[PDB]
Order: sequence, then structure tokens, then C-alpha cells
Amino acid sequence: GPHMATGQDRVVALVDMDCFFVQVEQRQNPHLRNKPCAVVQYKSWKGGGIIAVSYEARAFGVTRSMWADDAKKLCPDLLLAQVRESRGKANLTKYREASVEVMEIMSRFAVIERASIDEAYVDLTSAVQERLQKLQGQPISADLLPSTYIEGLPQGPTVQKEGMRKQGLFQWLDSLQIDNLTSPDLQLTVGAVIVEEMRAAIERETGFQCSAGISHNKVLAKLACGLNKPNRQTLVSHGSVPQLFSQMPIRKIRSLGGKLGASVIEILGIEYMGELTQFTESQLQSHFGEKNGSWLYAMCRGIEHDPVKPRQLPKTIGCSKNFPGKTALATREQVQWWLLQLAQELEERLTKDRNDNDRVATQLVVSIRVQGDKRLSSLRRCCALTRYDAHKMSHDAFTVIKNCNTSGIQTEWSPPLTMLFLCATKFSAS
DNA sequence: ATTATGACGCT
DNA sequence: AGCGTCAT
Ligand SMILES: Nc1nc2c(ncn2[C@H]2C[C@H](O)[C@@H](COP(=O)(O)NP(=O)(O)OP(=O)(O)O)O2)c(=O)[nH]1
Ligand SMILES: [Mn+2]
Ligand SMILES: [Mn+2]
Repeated sequence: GPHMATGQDRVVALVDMDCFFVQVEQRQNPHLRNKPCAVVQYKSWKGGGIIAVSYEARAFGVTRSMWADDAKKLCPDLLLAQVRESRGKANLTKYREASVEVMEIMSRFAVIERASIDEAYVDLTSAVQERLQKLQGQPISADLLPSTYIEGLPQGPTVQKEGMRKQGLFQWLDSLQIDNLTSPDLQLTVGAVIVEEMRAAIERETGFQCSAGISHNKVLAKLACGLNKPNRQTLVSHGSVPQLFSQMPIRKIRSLGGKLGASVIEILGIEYMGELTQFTESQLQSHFGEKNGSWLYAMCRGIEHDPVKPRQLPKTIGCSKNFPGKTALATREQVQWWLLQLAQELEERLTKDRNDNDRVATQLVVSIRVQGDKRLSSLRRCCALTRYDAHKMSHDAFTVIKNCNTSGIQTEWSPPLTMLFLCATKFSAS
């Protein structure tokens, strides 16, 4: 009872940009704004592959992973923006730079953990304590939470979406105990006030809209963020978890959408996250390993301890290109030329990183996939990265992979290469 | 012929 | 170190 810690000692937020690459292109080209729009890579095969979709286009069924030609079948008026091509490959620099814009704004409010190109976690515990001190026991006005949903509310004792949002927020605020500076629900609420401010700053200073989740840990904050996209934020309280999880398919939790989640479902004969509560920690560890079992035991109760890492910058800088079907690389000249193209993009990104961030990569990882291998990487080899020189980097990558070529002929490459991947790692302060 | 990444955990 | 998983 009293000693049963409830995982309520942090306030954590997840901010995720809405249809990010689309918004970057819509900012640049006003003709794309408020339109069914998608961003594609390449064009020749099937119109190119969609990687981002505006909410207007989603209404027609357009999704990521879909070929543009098929998306145009669903949405004949769909507008498309193509990712830049440089050195024969997709070049995502514009979106990385836009990401830095957003990350730098978020860092004004708190130390952030860059989780992807378009989203970051925020540990707001300390900022919340500060704002609570300033509030001096003053209640929180609904006016300070103009885009916030309270998950699970309204409940009990109404036709529009905004009305339901406000009804739930009123029910939440009316139940708050604002004289207790240690109440977790009050802390989450102040966290949501701060996140409104953060999202307002992002939109004012970049033009980009985002959604956010506020809860007591990273998993719940991420889940919360997705509940009311776009352009809204959602508060998931500890108390909302039993009802939320009682009908939550296990695969919606970050980390359980793959083989492990399928094994939870099949071994235990359950469907929803809430059903996990009936098992002991030891039973879950027996099926899924010590670490996974402890994580599942706490997570189905709303408890997760993974810290918000103080990391605004990516840990690696990588360049990759697939060569599908008849485009697979079958000669040594081809392999060398594309290793050089990848290495030249890598050199440019690494040099900019060194200038911006006062660090140097020290390890080069070379990954290839070979024809007939379904795995992502057929082979990974590391070597030293001692100079930011594309020619050296590509020569070294060739040296570490050249023993893969089973061809007796010096010129041919067999079996052909369907992917090249260069990734700079193990950064050191310079 | 989804593609381009990037984060990890395992052994 | 190299491989596998998850993510999108
Ligand atoms: N190159 C590449 N980029 C991708 C891929 N998947 C996503 N991206 C890029 C394009 C995405 O814009 C960006 C962020 O990914 P999300 O947050 O998962 N999706 P979004 O922000 O679009 O919509 P929502 O409002 O639902 O969050 O990452 C991919 O497979 N490949
Ligand atoms: Mn997003
Ligand atoms: Mn995202």
C-alpha cells in the first residue's frame, strides 16, 4: 500500500512534429499549405515512395510506405514534394536543419533527449516545481491549456470535438488539489501548461505545428502524444492508465510492435496491455527474460523508469542507399563509385557537424546487403575514421568489404550488392 | 522495388 | 566487435 511506489515522481513530455517533412515543404512552398500533400523519395519507380503525409491527404487513405502512383489513385489531387537528390541519392539535409530549429527552441525550456528527427523528450520535473513556486497555490485556468486533452475525460454525467475537449478539461481542473505542491496530477497539469508554452514558441518561431504527450514517463508521454494529433497535446495521468490499457492492443506500446509483442500475445493468450497485470513479475521474466519481464510488469501498471537522456544531437551520422532488383551493383567500378558518393555526403555532414558541435567521429561502420539476403544488413565491418576525407573513407570501406566479393573475376562483383551504408560513430570532443 | 536512417539490446 | 530488433 503506502510503500508501493507508483511511478509518479517525474513529469515527462514527448513533443512530436505533425507530418514533419510535409510541414517543412509547406513552409517553403505556400501553394502546398492546407492541401492533401505528401513527401516522396525518388520518382521513376511507381511515382516514388511516400514517407510523410498531410492530415488532409490521410483522410483519403494516403499513408507512408505507399507508392505515389497508388496514392494518386486514392487522392487524384494529392500534391507531392520530392526529397532533394544529391550525388545520386536522397539527401535529407533540409529536414535535419529544420529539426535543429525545433530542438534549439525546445532546449530553452529544459534539457531534451532527441529521439528522432522530429521528436524529443523533455523532463519537466524541475521546471514544474519552479512554476508551482511561482503560482503560490493559485489554481490553473483552463485558458492556460487551450489545446490540451485530458485522456479519459469527460466521464459520467457534447456534440462538438472542442466542446468535449473543454468538458474533460473542466472536469479535470475542478478535481485538482492545488494546495499540494507534491500532487502528481497537479504536477502533470503544470507540465501541460509549460508544454503549451513550448509548442506556442515552436509554432511562432518556425511555423511548424506539433503535438505532445504529458505523463510520468517516456512510454506514456509518447502514447499520449498520438491520442489527439494533430496540433493538440494530451495529458495521461497515472489514474487514467487502467481504463486506457484495458482496451490497448499490446502492439501500440513502443517496443512491443514486433516479435516480442507477438510473443507476449501468443504465450500468454492475451490481447490488451491491461491483461498483463494478472501475471507475477517472475512469470513475465520466465517468459520474456529478466529485463523485459520487469519492464512489462511495471509498464502494464503505468510505471517506467527509462530516463530522459541529456542528448540534443544524434549519436551517429550515417548515409545509406538501397540498390533494388536490376539496379544492384555488380561491378567493382560500380561499388567504388557509390561508396565514394556515400562517403562524399558523409564527409560534408561530418565536417558541418564538427564545426557546429565541437566533436569528431572516430569509427566508420560499413554495412552491405547482398542479393538474396532478406536481412537488413548482410555484413557489418568497422574501421578507424581518422580523417574527414571522402576518398580515404571510401577506400577504407572498400578494403573492409572487398573480401565479400565471391567472383573470381577482378572486375565483377558477385553476388551483387543491394545496399551500401556508411555510418560514422564513437564521437569525441574536439 | 519501400527507403533512409537511427536507436538501441545481445552475446 | 558483429548481429538482431524496433522504429518509421
Ligand atoms: N527517409 C525516411 N524518412 C522517414 C521514414 N519514416 C518517416 N520519415 C520521416 C518523415 C516524417 O515526416 C518524419 C517524422 O516521422 P513521424 O513522426 O513518424 N511522422 P510525421 O511527422 O510525418 O507525422 P505524424 O504527425 O503522425 O507524427 O520522419 C522513412 O521510412 N524513411
Ligand atoms: Mn511527427
Ligand atoms: Mn516522430
